[PDB]
Amino acid sequence: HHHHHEKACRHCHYITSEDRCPVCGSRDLSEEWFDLVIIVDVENSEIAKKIGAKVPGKYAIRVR
Ligand SMILES: [Zn+2]
Repeated sequence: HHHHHEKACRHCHYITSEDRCPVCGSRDLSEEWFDLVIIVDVENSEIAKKIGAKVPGKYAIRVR
C-alpha cells in the first residue's frame, strides 16, 4: 504494498512506472508516496470522488 516501500506524480498523485505521468504529463514523479488506492471506473467510484481523480488507475493519497 500500500506504500512506496512505481512512482507517484507530485501534481495529480497518479502512480506510474513511466518516466512521465500519463494523466497530467508531469515529469515530477516521486519515489516517496503512501496509501495506494485503485480506481477502475471513475464514474462509479467513491474513492475517485474523495480524491478528485478523473482518470482511472492507481493513486497515492500522500506524495512527497
Ligand atoms: Zn500527474
